[PDB]
Amino acid sequence: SNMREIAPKEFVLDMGAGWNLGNAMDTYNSDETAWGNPLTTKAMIDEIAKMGFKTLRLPVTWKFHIGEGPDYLIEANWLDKVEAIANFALENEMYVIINIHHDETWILPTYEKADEVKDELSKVWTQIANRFKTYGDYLIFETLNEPRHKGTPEEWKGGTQEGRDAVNQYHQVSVDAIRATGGNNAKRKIMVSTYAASTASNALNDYLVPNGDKNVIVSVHSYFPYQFCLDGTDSTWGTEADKTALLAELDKIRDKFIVEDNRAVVMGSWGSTFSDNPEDRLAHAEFYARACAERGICPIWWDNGNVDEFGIFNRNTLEWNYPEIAEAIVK
Amino acid sequence: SNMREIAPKEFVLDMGAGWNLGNAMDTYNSDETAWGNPLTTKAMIDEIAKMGFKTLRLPVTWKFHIGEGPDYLIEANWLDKVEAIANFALENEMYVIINIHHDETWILPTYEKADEVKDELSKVWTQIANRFKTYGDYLIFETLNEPRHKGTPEEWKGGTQEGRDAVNQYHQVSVDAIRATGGNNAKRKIMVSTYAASTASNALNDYLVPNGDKNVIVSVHSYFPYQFCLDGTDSTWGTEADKTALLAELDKIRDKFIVEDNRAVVMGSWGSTFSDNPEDRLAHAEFYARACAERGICPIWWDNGNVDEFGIFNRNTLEWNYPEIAEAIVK
Amino acid sequence: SNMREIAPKEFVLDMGAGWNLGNAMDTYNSDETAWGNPLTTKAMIDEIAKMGFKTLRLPVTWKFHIGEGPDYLIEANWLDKVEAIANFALENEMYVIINIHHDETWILPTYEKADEVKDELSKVWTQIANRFKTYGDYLIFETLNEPRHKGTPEEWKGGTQEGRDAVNQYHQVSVDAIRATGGNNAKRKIMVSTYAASTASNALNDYLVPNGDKNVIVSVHSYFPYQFCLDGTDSTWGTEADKTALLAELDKIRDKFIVEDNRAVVMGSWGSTFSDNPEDRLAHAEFYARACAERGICPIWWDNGNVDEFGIFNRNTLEWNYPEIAEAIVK
Ligand SMILES: OC[C@H]1O[C@@H](O[C@H]2[C@H](O)[C@@H](O)[C@H](O[C@H]3[C@H](O)[C@@H](O)[C@@H](O)O[C@@H]3CO)O[C@@H]2CO)[C@H](O)[C@@H](O)[C@@H]1O
Ligand SMILES: OC[C@H]1O[C@@H](O[C@H]2[C@H](O)[C@@H](O)[C@H](O[C@H]3[C@H](O)[C@@H](O)[C@@H](O)O[C@@H]3CO)O[C@@H]2CO)[C@H](O)[C@@H](O)[C@@H]1O
Ligand SMILES: OC[C@H]1O[C@@H](O[C@H]2[C@H](O)[C@@H](O)[C@H](O[C@H]3[C@H](O)[C@@H](O)[C@@H](O)O[C@@H]3CO)O[C@@H]2CO)[C@H](O)[C@@H](O)[C@@H]1O
Ligand SMILES: [Mg+2]
Ligand SMILES: [Mg+2]
Ligand SMILES: [Mg+2]
Repeated sequence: SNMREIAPKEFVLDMGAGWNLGNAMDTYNSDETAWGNPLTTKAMIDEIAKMGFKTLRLPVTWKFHIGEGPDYLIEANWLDKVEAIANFALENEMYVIINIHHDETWILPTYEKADEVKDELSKVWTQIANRFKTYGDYLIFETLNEPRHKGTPEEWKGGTQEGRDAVNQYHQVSVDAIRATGGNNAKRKIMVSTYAASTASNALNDYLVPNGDKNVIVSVHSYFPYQFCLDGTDSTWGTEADKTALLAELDKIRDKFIVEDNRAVVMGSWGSTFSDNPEDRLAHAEFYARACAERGICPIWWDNGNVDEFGIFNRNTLEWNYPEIAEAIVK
Repeated sequence: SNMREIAPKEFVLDMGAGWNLGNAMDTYNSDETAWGNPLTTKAMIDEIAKMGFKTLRLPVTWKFHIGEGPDYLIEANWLDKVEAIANFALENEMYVIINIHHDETWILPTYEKADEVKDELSKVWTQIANRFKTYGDYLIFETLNEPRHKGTPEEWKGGTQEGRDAVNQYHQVSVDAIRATGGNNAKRKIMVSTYAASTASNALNDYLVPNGDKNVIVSVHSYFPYQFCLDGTDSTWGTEADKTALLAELDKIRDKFIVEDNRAVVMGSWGSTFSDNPEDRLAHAEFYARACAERGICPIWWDNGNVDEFGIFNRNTLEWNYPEIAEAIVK
Repeated sequence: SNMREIAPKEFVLDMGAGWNLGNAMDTYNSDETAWGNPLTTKAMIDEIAKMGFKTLRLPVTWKFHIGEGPDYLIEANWLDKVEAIANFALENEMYVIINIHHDETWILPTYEKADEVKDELSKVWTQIANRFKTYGDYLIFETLNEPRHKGTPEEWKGGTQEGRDAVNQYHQVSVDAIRATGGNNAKRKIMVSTYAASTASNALNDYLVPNGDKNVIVSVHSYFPYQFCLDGTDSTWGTEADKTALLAELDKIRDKFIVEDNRAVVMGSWGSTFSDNPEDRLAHAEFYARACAERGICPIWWDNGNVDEFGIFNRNTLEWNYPEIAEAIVK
């Protein structure tokens, strides 16, 4: 229940390294087990903590448990599930990040939809914030995961000018709704993303922190380089050129947010999918996490529980599939 | 004239141990003999090489030999003197470091002065770099000795936030000016310092390598512990606590620059002033150099030519005043 | 249970020649018979003493009998087994060395693990030391067998710089824990190893005796030459080149520890695996032991109880499998 006097820069260093409980509560289905992961237990989270991860990101997709508007009431039972998992992490002395994840179907960033979306978001973030209001500063809110216009040609290229405008407004309404509930929520750290959590120059240039709020942290995701990390079109990593380009991606993030804007940055998702390339994945993970540490950025590995993809921890056995990667990330 | 394909960490190991030609071309007077040292000769430098030092640091104060703006022309004769001394060392197969030394009167790190300073520095480093363009990779440039705001309370405590920002900008302009002259200067190793070459946490945290340039080496100076080394308030050295603390100062340097940032480090100045304690000075020198060698740091002893202070070599007779200290440094 | 005034040099001469009770209490299994040796009896030890061995090395692996943190309690019954075997030897007028053996899984020499490891080691050595506090100076503690980072490329090549640093710290904590229990443990001889008990130049150079404690003896193991002794890739021994090189390995040990450092040295493990080469094994054993005796080094043969490997004594029948080797060692 305690709130410290701690600037975002120092707070993000104290966050250490993080791990995502991916494809669990973020699962796009009313049943959170539908994407192949079991109901999350304390024993799973205990292992994450023991490995040395200081932050748990707890992504949550709310769509299937929001009732009809005008109220848009969140099922109390669904909040109970989120709350229990959060406590598994807080008990382990970990930071916990709770977000709005695969909810883009009702978070459409167009001027036409803005008032409707703002209204629903406002009511939803009000209810999430109210439920977690008494918690201390180890609990962090992240307003929107990768807010964007699904299906459009600019979805993954920093959006349109209109897209970026509406996303800043959606963050505005979400931050205000959280702050307005008062208590610890007046001062709680809040992670605010760029459009789609993109690092493209256009997304960076139109980024706005709501109210210049001094307790807002920047959220970007950078699966760099995407050919290796996401597409599987490249399975090799480690040449000078690989290293130089990654450093240049992280320098662009530092120069803009940290140096020029005096903000802290959480890389709330990154990692590489498995492509029969364990040596390269390890080298990439070690290098990426070290480069983030050098720049004061908190790196949070994306784990979807599937060993053939992003899974480095076996949730069923509680053994690490790729403990080397884990050990490299938390160094 | 040759430039090898050689990473900084390996280059710094090859630098071995170094010795400073202090109070010579760095002398704050139009006459470089005014601080008690003679005009430097090849025979002096031969002895430095014969003793086993592999690196000569050739500090240079340029103030008395720079013309008025807007050109800020460096006297050609002064460049000739620097060049001759450099060749004394290169002929002995030693590395040689050329810098900008006691020039803080026109290198004021304030926002107010930044544009005037950047302009002059750019023009001055352009001229130094052009004169030495054809030299091979045994010749190293160090952009700024101990850049700082003289007189301020934070001068020797890592500066102000403003101080540190202006110093990073000054390094930026200097590195760019060197690189822009092309030739061997495209790939030559450059030593870039923290504010005042300080190892204080603040100076370490705000340090930026211009452009992430991969041929930049970190420069810090650590006269550790200062009470023994500089102030003469303590003349004893060798307890467990003395050793442990020195190891901890060097570990802080390694952990930040070498491990976390993947940079090489030249300790371009360190040593102890004479305080009627030859046994302690020797033990300190042996221990400090060994600890640097074990961490891959190049140690360069500060010698001001005065046997009652930092002088371990007699420049007049070409005999060593304290050969044991020299022999302990070179391993 | 008396403590003599006896310097390490004289103590090591009095230790004579030794034999290891290998693959017994050091066995990496909850059951100490799992590696093919029976429960050790006084009648076995009587034969070791009768043959002329003056020292018994009693290696002990503790892992399977240490309870959970934070106490890390050693099973009293396991200590009783160690104690009984020790007394078998003490009753025979022998020295006995008790160690920590195949316990590298919780003694990981990295900076990351150092605090966790130091804490456990401190508590474990405190309990071993307390159990044996009243014993006289015929009982010797050896802090760590072959401490190292298992699996790494430098495991058997003297470690990394980090490896060696962490091992010196582990020895520091272990020696301090023993000394702090007081009584006879203030003055008991303690054998302190290099990294992996290696004689590689890097392991030798970074070796530190905790506190310069004057009752610490050096522990190194040198299965020289390893091609003959360990790998079985060479089965011949006895040329002048074989002899000259072995003499040079032992001179390197003498020159560093005995002459330059004024320390005593126990070669706590050496020997040769059987390679269908009895005549050569004998010649090697005779020569190696004589060369150790001439240098004041105590040689202790490694015996794993398996006649096809290092076993020269039959523990089941109490007959010697290779009495010639034993006689050559103790001569
Ligand atoms: O296999 C089960 C299920 O997977 C669904 O795809 C998931 C991926 O498994 C998951 O890795 C990915 O995670 C992304 C995360 O949600 C984003 O925030 C961002 O960080 O990028 C991550 C990596 O792409 O999410 C997708 C869903 O978008 C399939 O869609 C589904 O068919 C399948 O059953
Ligand atoms: O006695 C000659 C002259 O000395 C000046 O002091 C010199 C010191 O002799 C010299 O040791 C010192 O060196 C410093 C070096 O320049 C710095 O880069 C850093 O490494 O610290 C060194 C040790 O302090 O420099 C000073 C000059 O600042 C006197 O100022 C002068 O009055 C006197 O005539
Ligand atoms: O007996 C079968 C059992 O043996 C295990 O290997 C043992 C060797 O038998 C033993 O000789 C060897 O001894 C080493 C000693 O422990 C070290 O301190 C050092 O002095 O080197 C000695 C020579 O190697 O230890 C090994 C274990 O590390 C097998 O591992 C096991 O699979 C098998 O069942
Ligand atoms: Mg590739
Ligand atoms: Mg002192
Ligand atoms: Mg042979």
